Amino acid sequence: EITPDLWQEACWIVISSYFDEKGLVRQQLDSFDEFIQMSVQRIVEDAPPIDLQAEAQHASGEVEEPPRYLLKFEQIYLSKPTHWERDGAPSPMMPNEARLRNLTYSAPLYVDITKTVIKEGEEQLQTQHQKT
Amino acid sequence: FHYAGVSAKNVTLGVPRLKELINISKKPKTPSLTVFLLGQSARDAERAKDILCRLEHTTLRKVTANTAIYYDPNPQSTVVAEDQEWVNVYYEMPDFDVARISPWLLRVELDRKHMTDRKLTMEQIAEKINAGFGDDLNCIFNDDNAEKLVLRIRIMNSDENKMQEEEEVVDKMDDDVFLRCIESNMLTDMTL
Amino acid sequence: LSEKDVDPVRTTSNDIVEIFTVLGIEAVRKALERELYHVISFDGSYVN
Amino acid sequence: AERGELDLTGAKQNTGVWLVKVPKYLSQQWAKASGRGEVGKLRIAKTQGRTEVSFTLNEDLANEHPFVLQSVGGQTLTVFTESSSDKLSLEGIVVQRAECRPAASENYMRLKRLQIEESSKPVRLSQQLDKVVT
Amino acid sequence: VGIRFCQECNNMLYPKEDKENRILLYACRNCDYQQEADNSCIYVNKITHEVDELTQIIADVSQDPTLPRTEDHPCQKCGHKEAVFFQSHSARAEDAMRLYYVCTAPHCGHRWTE
Amino acid sequence: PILEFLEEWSMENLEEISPAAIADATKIFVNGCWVGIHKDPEQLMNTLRKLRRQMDIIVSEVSMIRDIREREIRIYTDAGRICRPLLIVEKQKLLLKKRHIDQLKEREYNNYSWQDLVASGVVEYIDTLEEETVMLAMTPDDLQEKEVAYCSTYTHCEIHPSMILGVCASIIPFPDHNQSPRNTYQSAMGKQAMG
Amino acid sequence: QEKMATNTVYVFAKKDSKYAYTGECRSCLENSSRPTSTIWVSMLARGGQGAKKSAIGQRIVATLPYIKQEVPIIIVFRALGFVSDRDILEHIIYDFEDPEMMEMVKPSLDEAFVIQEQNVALNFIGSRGAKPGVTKEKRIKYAKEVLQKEMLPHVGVSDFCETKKAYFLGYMVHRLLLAALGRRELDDRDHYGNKR
Amino acid sequence: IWGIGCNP
Amino acid sequence: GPSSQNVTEYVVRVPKNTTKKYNIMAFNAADKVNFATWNQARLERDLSNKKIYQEEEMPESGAGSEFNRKLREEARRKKYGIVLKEFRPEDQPWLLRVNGKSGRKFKGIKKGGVTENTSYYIFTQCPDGAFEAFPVHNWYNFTPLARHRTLTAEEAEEEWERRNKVLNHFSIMQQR
Ligand SMILES: [Zn+2]
Ligand SMILES: [Zn+2]
Repeated sequence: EITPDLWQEACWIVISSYFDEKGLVRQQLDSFDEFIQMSVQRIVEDAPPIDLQAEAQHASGEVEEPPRYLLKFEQIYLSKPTHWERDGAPSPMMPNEARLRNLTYSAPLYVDITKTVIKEGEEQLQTQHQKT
Repeated sequence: FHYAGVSAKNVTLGVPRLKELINISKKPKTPSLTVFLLGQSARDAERAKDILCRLEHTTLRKVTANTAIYYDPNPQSTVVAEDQEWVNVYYEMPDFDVARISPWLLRVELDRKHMTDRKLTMEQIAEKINAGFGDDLNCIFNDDNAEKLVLRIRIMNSDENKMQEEEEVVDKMDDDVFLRCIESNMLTDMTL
Repeated sequence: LSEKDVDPVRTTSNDIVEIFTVLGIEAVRKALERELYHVISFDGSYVN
Repeated sequence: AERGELDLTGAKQNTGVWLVKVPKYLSQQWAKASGRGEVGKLRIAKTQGRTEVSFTLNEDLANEHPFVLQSVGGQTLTVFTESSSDKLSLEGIVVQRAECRPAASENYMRLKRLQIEESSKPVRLSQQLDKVVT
Repeated sequence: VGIRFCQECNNMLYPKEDKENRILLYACRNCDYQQEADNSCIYVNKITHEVDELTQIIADVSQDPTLPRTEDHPCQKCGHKEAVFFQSHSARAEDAMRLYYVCTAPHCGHRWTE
Repeated sequence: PILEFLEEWSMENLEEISPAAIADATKIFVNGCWVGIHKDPEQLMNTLRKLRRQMDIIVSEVSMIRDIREREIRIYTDAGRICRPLLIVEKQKLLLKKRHIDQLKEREYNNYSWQDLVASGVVEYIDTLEEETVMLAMTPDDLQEKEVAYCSTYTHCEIHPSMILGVCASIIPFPDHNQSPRNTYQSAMGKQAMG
Repeated sequence: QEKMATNTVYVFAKKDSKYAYTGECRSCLENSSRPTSTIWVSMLARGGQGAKKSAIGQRIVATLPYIKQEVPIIIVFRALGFVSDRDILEHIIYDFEDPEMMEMVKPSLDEAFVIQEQNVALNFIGSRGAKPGVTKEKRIKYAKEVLQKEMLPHVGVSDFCETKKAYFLGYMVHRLLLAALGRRELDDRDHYGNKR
Repeated sequence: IWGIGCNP
Repeated sequence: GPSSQNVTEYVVRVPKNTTKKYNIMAFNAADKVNFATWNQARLERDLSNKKIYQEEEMPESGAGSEFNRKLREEARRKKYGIVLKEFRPEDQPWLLRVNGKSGRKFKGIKKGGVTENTSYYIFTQCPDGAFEAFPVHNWYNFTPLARHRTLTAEEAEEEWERRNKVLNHFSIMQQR
């Protein structure tokens, strides 16, 4: 099944397959897709949770009385590119419209945030904010 | 890059040489000197070779095959088997033995190819080393008939005695470290 | 130059600073002319 | 005799122990029940000048593991235990090291791929949202 | 030549001479252990550094696809015809274009220079 | 995944390694971290390459390099490595055969594409560091076929030598018949053409 | 934008620099976070001449990140916790049989023979650190933090990873010594394997 | 592009 | 005899829980560790937090801020950094002192690399004749410290200033 002296056809057939599957600019597109799909979410998760507490508020017995607020970001979501008009009504933004009206082609970025309140009342409440 | 092999020397030419001359740089990239021979030395290649040897810097490191630092408590013991014969000959009528003998020994082997190429002499090297370090170094040299050229060096016999009643406990570099420093200095700056 | 069987008259170094320290300012005038002429005429070009 | 004293009786008796590196599927199978007192049988067959070590998986557990020995002369190993009563003790000195290897070559890679997928489940990725959140 | 590490402190032993006995002793500065030196050589420097590269060559290099191979030079040890041949491949090798042949075939591992 | 597989395939970890044993064994670096040593390098190298060509655990972009003289195996999963696809040669025969080009020729209504070629093991992506360990043939038929012996151990083959050129230099006709600075100048002039 | 490869050991020779051979490694924490921190292991040239300096000859020094002054390498190994000279050389020299490499390591061991305590070495690193150090306790903890995180992050950043860092540092030294001996060729910056 | 003595 | 063809097969037992946890104690071969001289030993968690973490906040903590000044002092110290870490012994290295101070001292450090894909078990002989397997809770590599005179840090700094020690170092060590 070897291909002797038919190689000029075969090599350009395999080259054509390469260029059909993978375009000329595939590197830029693939790298950006990696950014959005993985890197953004990993950057969100890598960031340490936010820990906040009051500075001995009320000057009472203060046995850990100041509440502790803990925020943890999760599950980043991206919408399709969208342009909000002067009316404030969201609408999809076609690329050519962005070119003509000098708009910026951008997509909304949403993160789920979980907020926990620890007031040393023996109860901790973990409210969740969806798609902030 | 596009000079010729006729020059047979590194030569700076073109824009960089123009900059060197224009700026009168203290250090040229390739300092060179053309020496014209006076008389018969120009006519005969061998005499020109003699002048070349006179004009080219030569150090002990260039002519030294290898150096080894040994500890030999007794010169007569001759820890190296090879040096037994000539050490025995030298110590049949020993010189400077009355002062003392330093136990640490520096043994230097000189490549015969380099020695004959520069036309150096074992006695000449011994004299130069003796003059450079005065009496602080005692040198023993083989005859040229010996297949391996060996030079044996020991610390000063007077220094080994210290010739001092107090003797000072400073004990700077002891003798082995001092011998290593001597070896490095000899190799780098002998200027034979 | 001091070494025996080396011609003192014709021996020359390419370094102009050495020529100045050893032979003098006039010698450097001539030596600098020679070196510049060498860099100019290596390609075969001619400058008056 | 003190709290920090180490009971070196195991060292004095020169008790010999064997160290083995075993895979996660085997350990997890053992940990599934972990209380039945039985996980398998270790069979060692010796010949004139060659010895082979093998472990058989329990039939209930499954619903051959050859052992490869390693030289222990390059490093001396001992086993010590910290009792819940704060009485440290030494069990013995390691005299042999072994490794447990899977029998299946290709189909085992399928289980490895399943394990990789299970470990990749906690990994979270950016999610595409069709409609902008209001 | 070789560096000996003391048992007591696991540190380098430096040469030292006992004046009383005129005996060379390798003694650590940190610990008092002293050992008589059999070699009796402190420092050896080979300025020529004419060290054979046959020892340095690894027998594994025979597996390399990129290395040239000759069947012209047979192996001395086993007679295998194939033998990858390569130059010094070493900096500070001075000026040597000698070919350090390595016999192919499993486990022969023979290195010869012609 | 590569680290897990390496642990499976008899790679002793640096922590468990006796310092004396390192001298005689190859060091395995993954993304520039010295994971451990392996006593038998060639078997591991062949297994890693088989896995990559089957695309099981090692992704196609992952590059394995073995420096035989320095006893080091380096595996890079890092981003930004530049790679080019090359045909694979086993023995002295190209792995690409007439059946593959027949499936590719009817690329429509056969759903056979470059990804299928990569998965089949006919082609492979090779970065420069791995290029240093690869014997390549410019033209398959000429160099693979037996002749006066130059190399009998070709491991990869170029798909076509004209692919070394870029986008602008590819529009030059008969580039090999020109002086090199002129091809460079045409690359710049083509960007400024009108169309 | 082209950049030199991270998480790799490259040995170069710089004529102008006092170091005859310099080996650099630029380390990034798996690209997850933090700027890339470069740690250099260099060998001083034998050109410098002195009664002690000529005897020692080439002496290895390391330019740890965020420490202003060059630190002798044996001190870094002791700071990591490997006090014994034999163990340091075990990490640096993989086979003790070869005499030349041990000869190369000997001078640096002699230079650091004053410090034989891990805590003292940590204090010395802190004291010569660029950031000011008020007390010995503070200096020791600060230098320990620098070794744990700033230096060679890719090998490890936490989890008691001193052994891994010691082995990789010893690998850098081993490659530098091989380059000095001439057994390995000096790396080339232009190779596109290095240029991510 | 010619030789070592010529031009590149 | 039977030794040339003996076949031994034993049952394997893995108890769900053991009162004493199992660890690995690894000594380097070059150390030449010998247990014959180990008449007594002391293994305990380290206190190096004395030098770098705790009781280092002794004097400034108990200086005597009170009232609003106490509130401000505590809050100021806390917000200045990120609350200094105190003793959490279970996550600290181990110190071994064999035969008291006279004998050698070793330091064990937990193996940082976790065995997420590996487990280690120990087989011990028992009268019932069945092997028992116990998981390895932790791995420790112990390295000795010489029982020799240690240079003082201040003296070490003074000596290092004279990096060019032309005089013999051994005599310097003897002087100390
Ligand atoms: Zn000692
Ligand atoms: Zn053979």
